[PDB]
Amino acid sequence: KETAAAKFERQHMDSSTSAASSSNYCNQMMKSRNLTKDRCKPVNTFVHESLADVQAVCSQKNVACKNGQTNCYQSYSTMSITDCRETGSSKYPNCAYKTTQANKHIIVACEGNPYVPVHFDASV
Ligand SMILES: O=c1[nH]c(=O)n(Cc2cn([C@@H]3O[C@@H](CO)[C@H](O)[C@H]3O)nn2)cc1F
Repeated sequence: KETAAAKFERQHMDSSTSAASSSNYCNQMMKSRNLTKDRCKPVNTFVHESLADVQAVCSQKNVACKNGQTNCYQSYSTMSITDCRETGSSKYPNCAYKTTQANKHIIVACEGNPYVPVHFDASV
């Protein structure tokens, strides 16, 4: 079975590309990471940094999570990311997404031993 840490990697890690993300990126990636299986997942962010760099965020700036929990951490440096946002004309099973590349600080929730990211909270 898939751990929460593995699910975070599946949903949010894309170290293989720098940012290059074509206009096609989200359409392809949302499908290939299985985020369009039961529905069109409305919003999702991929991080283009090393797993080590993202894991390191769990010992960086402690900040409040959007849900009010206290286990969120904001990266000290900006990171290359791609936001995927479902288009208005997207209809399941043919999920369509607008691909937006950016460089922003990420905020992730961390849990467990070892203490690793389990949720992507926000980018600022
Ligand atoms: O800028 C964002 N980018 C973004 O990807 N999200 C959603 C998200 C949360 N999660 C966490 O992991 C999922 C594992 O099931 C949960 O829905 C959530 O805790 N995954 N995607 C929210 C943002 F504001």
